[PDB]
Amino acid sequence: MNLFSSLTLVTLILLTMPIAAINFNTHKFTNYPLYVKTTISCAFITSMIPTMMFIHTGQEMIISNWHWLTIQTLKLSLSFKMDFFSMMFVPVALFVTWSIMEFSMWYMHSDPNINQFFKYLLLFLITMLILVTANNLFQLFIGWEGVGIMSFLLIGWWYGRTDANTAALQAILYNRIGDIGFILAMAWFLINLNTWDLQQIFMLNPNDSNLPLMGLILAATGKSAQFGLHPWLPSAMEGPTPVSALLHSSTMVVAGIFLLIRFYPLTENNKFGQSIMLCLGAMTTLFTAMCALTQNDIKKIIAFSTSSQLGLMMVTIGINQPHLAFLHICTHAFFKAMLFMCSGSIIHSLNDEQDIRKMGGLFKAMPFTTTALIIGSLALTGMPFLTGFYSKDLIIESANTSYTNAWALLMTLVATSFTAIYSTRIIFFALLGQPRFPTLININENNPFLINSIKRLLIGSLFAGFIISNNIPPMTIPQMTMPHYLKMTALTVTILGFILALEISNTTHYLKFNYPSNTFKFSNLLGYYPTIMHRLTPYMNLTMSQKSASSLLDLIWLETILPKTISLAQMKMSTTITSQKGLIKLYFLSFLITILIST
Amino acid sequence: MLKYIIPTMMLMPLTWLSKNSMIWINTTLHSLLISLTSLLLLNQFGDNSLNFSLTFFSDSLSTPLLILTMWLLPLMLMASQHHLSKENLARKKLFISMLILLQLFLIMTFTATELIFFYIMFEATLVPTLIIITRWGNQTERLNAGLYFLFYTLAGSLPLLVALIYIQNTMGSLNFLILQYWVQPMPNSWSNTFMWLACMMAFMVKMPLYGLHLWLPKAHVEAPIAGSMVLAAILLKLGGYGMMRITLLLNPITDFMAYPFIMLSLWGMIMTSSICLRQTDLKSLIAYSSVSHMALVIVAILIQTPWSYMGATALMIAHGLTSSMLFCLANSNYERVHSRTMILARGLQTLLPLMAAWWLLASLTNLALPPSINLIGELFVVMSTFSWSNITIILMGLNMVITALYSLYMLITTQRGKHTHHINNILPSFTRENALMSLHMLPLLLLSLNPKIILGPLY
Amino acid sequence: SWDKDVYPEPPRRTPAPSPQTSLPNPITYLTKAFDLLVDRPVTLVREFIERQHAKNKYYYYHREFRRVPDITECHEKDVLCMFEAEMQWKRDYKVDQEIVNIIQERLKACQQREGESHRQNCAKELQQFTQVVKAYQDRYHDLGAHYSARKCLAKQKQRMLAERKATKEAA
Amino acid sequence: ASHITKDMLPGPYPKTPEERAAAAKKYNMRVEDYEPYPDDGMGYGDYPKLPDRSQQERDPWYDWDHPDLRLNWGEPMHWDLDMYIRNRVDTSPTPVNWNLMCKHLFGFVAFMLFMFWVGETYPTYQPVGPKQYPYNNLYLERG
Amino acid sequence: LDPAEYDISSETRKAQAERLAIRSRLKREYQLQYNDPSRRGVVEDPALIRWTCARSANVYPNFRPNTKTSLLGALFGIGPLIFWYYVFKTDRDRKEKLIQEGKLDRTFNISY
Amino acid sequence: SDAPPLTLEGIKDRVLYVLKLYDKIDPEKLSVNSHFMKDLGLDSLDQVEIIMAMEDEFGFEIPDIDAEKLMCPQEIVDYIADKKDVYE
Amino acid sequence: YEKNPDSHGYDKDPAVDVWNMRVVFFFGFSIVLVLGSTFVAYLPDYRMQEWARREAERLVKYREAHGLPLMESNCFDPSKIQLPED
Amino acid sequence: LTHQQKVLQLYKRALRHLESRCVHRDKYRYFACLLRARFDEHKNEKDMVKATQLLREAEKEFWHGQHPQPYIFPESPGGTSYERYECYKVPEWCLDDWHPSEKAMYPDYFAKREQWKKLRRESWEREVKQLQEETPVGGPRTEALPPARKQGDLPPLWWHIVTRPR
Repeated sequence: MNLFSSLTLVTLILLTMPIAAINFNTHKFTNYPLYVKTTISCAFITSMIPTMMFIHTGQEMIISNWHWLTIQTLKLSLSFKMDFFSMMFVPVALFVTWSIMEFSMWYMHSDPNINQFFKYLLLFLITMLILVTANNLFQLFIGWEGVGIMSFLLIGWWYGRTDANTAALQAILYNRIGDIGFILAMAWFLINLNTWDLQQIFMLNPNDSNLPLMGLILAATGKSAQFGLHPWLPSAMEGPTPVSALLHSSTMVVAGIFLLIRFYPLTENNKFGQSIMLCLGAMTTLFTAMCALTQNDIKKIIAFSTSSQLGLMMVTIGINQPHLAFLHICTHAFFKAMLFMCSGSIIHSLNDEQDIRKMGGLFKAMPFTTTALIIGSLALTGMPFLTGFYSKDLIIESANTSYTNAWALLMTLVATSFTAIYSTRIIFFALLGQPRFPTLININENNPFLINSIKRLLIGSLFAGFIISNNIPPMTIPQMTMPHYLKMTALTVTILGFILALEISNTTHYLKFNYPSNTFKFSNLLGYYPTIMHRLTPYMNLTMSQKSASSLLDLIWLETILPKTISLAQMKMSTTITSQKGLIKLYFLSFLITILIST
Repeated sequence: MLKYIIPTMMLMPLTWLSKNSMIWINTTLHSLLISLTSLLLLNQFGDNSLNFSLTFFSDSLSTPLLILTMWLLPLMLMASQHHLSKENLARKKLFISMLILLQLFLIMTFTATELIFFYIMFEATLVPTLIIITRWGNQTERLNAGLYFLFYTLAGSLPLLVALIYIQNTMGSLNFLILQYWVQPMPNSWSNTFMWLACMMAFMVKMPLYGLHLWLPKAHVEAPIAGSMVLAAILLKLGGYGMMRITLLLNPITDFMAYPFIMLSLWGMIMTSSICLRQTDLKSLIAYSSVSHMALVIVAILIQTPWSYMGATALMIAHGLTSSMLFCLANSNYERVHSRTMILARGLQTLLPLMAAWWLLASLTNLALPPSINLIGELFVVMSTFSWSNITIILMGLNMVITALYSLYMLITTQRGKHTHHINNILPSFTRENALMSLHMLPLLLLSLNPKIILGPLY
Repeated sequence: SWDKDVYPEPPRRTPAPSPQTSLPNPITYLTKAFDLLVDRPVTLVREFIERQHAKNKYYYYHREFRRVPDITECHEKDVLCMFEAEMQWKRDYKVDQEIVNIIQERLKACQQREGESHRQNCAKELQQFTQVVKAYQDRYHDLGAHYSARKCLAKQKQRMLAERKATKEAA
Repeated sequence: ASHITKDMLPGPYPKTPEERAAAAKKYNMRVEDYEPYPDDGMGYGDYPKLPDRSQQERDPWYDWDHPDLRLNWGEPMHWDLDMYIRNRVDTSPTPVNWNLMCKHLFGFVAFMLFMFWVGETYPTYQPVGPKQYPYNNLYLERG
Repeated sequence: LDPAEYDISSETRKAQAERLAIRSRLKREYQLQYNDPSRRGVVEDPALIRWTCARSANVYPNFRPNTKTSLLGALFGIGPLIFWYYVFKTDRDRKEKLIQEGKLDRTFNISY
Repeated sequence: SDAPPLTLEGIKDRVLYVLKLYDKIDPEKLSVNSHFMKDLGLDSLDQVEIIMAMEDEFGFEIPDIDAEKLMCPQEIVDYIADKKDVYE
Repeated sequence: YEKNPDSHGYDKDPAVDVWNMRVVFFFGFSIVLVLGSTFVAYLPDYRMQEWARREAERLVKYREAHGLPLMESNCFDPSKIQLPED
Repeated sequence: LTHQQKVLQLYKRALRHLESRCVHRDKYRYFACLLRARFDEHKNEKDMVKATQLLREAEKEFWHGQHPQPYIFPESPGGTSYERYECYKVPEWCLDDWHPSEKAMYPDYFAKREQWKKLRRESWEREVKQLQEETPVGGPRTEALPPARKQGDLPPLWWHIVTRPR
């Protein structure tokens, strides 16, 4: 049973590195980045054992270690919460980061700051792990703002390039609104439940969970990219590619909904909650479908795709199917991590243009990366029968049925379809036409770092979703009796949009002069510029009102010194005349004997 | 306590009689040796506040604040050098003497039992600071912002003596222990009005509430770095402290009387938090920051939940170290290029690659990062205020977002984005700078392990 | 070796392992090997430290506090009695605090033990929880920053009077 | 040194406009610029006599090393630089569309019209007379 | 914003605007352009000092003649503020009511 | 890495190469000194084209103001030579 | 603008600097941080709360074992108290 | 500002937006050819006002041809680079002070660097003389920097020898 004490070993196996990154200050020059990588794998196998132990006997034991202060009636310590959410997730996180770190050893080899870079990226991983293993909601909060500020630093990896650090600042801003929601949920849990302890909140189910759980909706929408707050991703591209990979797959934007999954028994009820869920995750699916197309930076396409995914997962928290979502988070991590970590092969291999215009055809000394792009593309299409199918298709089957408000069904359909048409875009451009781009081919695929990275990630991917497939101890009744026309539409929509977009950008006739109004609203009628610029001016307006209270404050104090200016007149009321104060003090002195005569 | 009063008083002639060039060594040394016993001061236990002597005692809150003071002298004095490092000896011994005497009256104030001894030692604390910042403040036109600054204090700060002496002859003893157990309810009417308002506004002038906050910025831009770490790490916590104690009485009154001030602090938290976003001249940013956190403190004081105090005091200490340090960063940047204006230079991730870590680390500790004591205190305060009004979290968390924005904006455009390349002066770091930064953060990060020292009397 | 009936450990109810199919032994190789590698090499050390401790014993005592008249027998003023009363009031208070901690932890461990059964077997302990926390809720809850005895005794006066009118309207 | 006149107070009529042209931009429309400072000032709103400018984009275009974004030039700073550079928008033609977004909110309110109405479970929907819906309603009998 | 009308520039505006504008400019470009050895410290340019001093609010302490000013400031701190006074006092008193009567359904509240 | 730099030999071979691919004038006279307009009398709009497609050869920079006055090939090689990092 | 030639370099003018960093790094980093941090790390039980745990355990065990309902509210026995009258 | 760069700019960025329009580069070709004729019929008339007029018409008709994300080659300001490496540029006045140990870490660099320090320490008087001589009163008219006639350096050189891009 104490092999789960080895599970609380692996976290310190991760803890080990930064200590090496500080104390010795020389042998790090020996290529520790390799060393960090090895620590990640050690955490992968040593983290793999507990999963097996669980999936035979279950047996999830929470440990409190030594308690954190006391205060009044609630002693909050810290914990590591083995939920099978943690048990199953952490090997995925460590695995994908194994990939991204080896790939990074290929990506940053020129950068002189590489060591520091791994210090960060690793530390980011620590914040994730400590988030997804925690129950006690204060420790959640810790991992929450930890991964947040780590997003700030990593997206801000490049000092200078005002664009970059600016994007970073917008990101951390949105995280902080998600925070206001989160600490709302915390406070409510105090006053009403006299704790935040993720066990105790589960035990006593509040009759009224409305307000706090709404707060949880907000906190989820902050990080998760959800609607009403978009701009996170597309400017979050400004970070270096590997950081972007790790950012959209295993961490952050998934850790937004990971909280809602964490509280799932509390969101079982208040159909107000599921209502808002599918009222919103929907809006991100079709919204990002409407605003995603035609923007020509490959990395950015990948971004908006992950946004649409996240929408679909929010919808999966809709109704009640939290586990299906959870599985789709893991699978999604594999697939899109693959997709980025290949797109870097494209970019850096090309020099770097990273625009979908130019680019070229599929196979030009690029066999393995393109293979990764139709494994990952063909993958993220919704799969025909492949791994992620075990997520997305089940998702649209159950969501396709029962009590959904039904505005979400069409949402699912055209959503997934436009995902497929993203794929058709990146193939019909990056993989299709004979090469057109800046000449002097520099391209190289030859290096064990990439091939080994993408290698392991794809070998795993196709075989990982299959292990996750039927090791998922059954948590509910699957539909599994699926009616005609409510069954046959899963794959079928992916083929209707597959064919439709196919003929859209295939056999294109003369293209010149005008384009549509929708293409100008496909980039957008600003949801980026309107909110960022508009919402940027308002605080300055409040600085003008601040000049009103400040100028009125020193204008009132200037009314006291103006009362000291004309109070000097109360001194200057003296006429300095000996016939004035002498004889007036004599007359008014006889008026002191007049007032003293009657006083 | 007297064992802490002698050693500094002896630390005065240590300064005065000494060979030239050893004054900093002697003072720093023996002052840290004081700090050890300041750390001895914690016996505090159980229920009764320890009482050293019938004249002055210590409960919890006085103990953390005091430890912070006696810890803060050696770091302060340590920091003040090289601001000058050229003068006649008399200037040096005069300045160190003044810092000493100031510390003495501070210890008097925090330890003081009886509120009149507290008050005498109160203005007696204000004078030495004034002499510091005015006699040499780098004096931009001098603003005369020390002197009528002392008028900002005394203007409405004198009548609290009146109200006190009233409390004296009505109830007899002004000993705080016996003012406790004898406190009797005071109904809401017009006499209790002018009284409550007297004491309240009297201390509220010190921790600036948004109405009076014009007090700080000028006084704190004109201050030499020693006078700054004096000012905003401590001299506000005096007002908030005495506030903590004299709110013992005024029991029902503070409700109907509190409400307007609470409103003003909840709005001014956001306002000040805004105006500090857009300004130039870095030295002001951290000032208005102090105004913001102190507004949050007042909010915590008036609502009387114990949570409110725990988070409150935690915010006193954490904001003390954080704000203090961050000032000292502004100064360490100022000696490099003579500006005070933020936007002037930039870069310093390239250059001074270490000084980054202290900028980052400190700014994060003012960003309310979860394990940091600043977020412990701020967090409990937000809990209390949400308990008081379910609605106020819009304003509170909105301060969370703004404080995030400027606190992380300072971290940039001083420290990042380009080197202005017409500079060619800045000399890489120092060992002293690293010593100062370290002596600030390292305890602020360690306290994030065993905080139960710094949480308030109620715990 | 904590006091057992304070912190219940229910029956362990461990199931009997059935192989049920003939395959490799994926964890058990490493549960035995672990119990070879990490069990004894630590166990020797903990035991050695044990005997090292045991060669020289210590005795440290849990303190006691006697009782006093508390708030009643003190006159309206003349603190010299009051100080004892109200400070020990504060002690007993913190004691009640830690009682609340104990119950509140029993509930958590209860749900974690049950598993998916959340409303089955925690009913008793949750019940006594609502009992105690309603007691604390009634007594100490709303007083304020500055509280000693006078205010607790005060609130108790308040409830006694409100319930005395409530029991005249009981007629 | 900081000269006796480094800035500010306007309002002397005849030669102060040219004086403000000095120490700042000086030209025909620049005399009208220092003048535009005292015209924008008008009755005192806490703005001193510092010169004026517009919000248009002078931005990075590769030559001339323009204003305070990257400063090789010593001309006036206007009032902007605390707004522009790092985080801002300033000037462009812009789409200026308040419809499309609010007409996605059209999608939302369309939903909330779908909110009281519903899709159902099985198999199909809207023959409806007063048909059943889930609550299972009348009687029970068979035999 | 949106360069338009493609101004014909006339004659004066050509001669005046060109010659005078780039006149003063190149004067100051070459001015700070010296960039010799032997300067250790900052280049100190009198620009942006005017920025700082003016943005320190030079007209703040003097006065604020009425005009529309007291209306913009007073109404600027009027409508939202005092209304928030009224709403926190409102919800305050409501909270006190539902505590003192009926039920707020606090049940276990405790730490507060 | 993105290893290969553009050296003087290389860039020479490139500007030279593409200008030899320009059809409307012949490889007959092409030399770094050979005048980029006066010799060939090419349209100035057409030199805007040359700098266009040559920028699309090397893919960077070339602001309009500096692109205006370029002319002779050796000069173009020079601009790319200081803008890129070229000399030994 | 005095700067230093930066012959080595530190706090103050030469040859006393080494002693300066020695006293400030030693008394500042060594003694108070490490020593003090061990002091307040574990000092005697602070605020008595450990004692509170023990006492709580004993008292609760007694309260169940003797059948009394624990935590009776009423901080003072109404058996001894008096009430004002209308 | 002259008709030259006005027309030529509109032509150039017109080709740019046209690049961003189409794909496979051939359709871009013969479309760009139709445009080549569209400006090719032009330019043969020295009539004054007619021309600028028709140009402005091409300014609106061009402004229609802008889709919001025109292709931007990486190095200029744009979503790819514009100083990705900017944290790597350390000015040569830094390293003027390193520790004499590390100043001995690379013994032969500072040799030649010292030949530069003397190159431009011996200089700047020749510079100031030549400049103070040449400048017309105020130096208003010229943003340029004319060379040196005598054998030696070009006078305002120092910053123009730069830290290079990466």
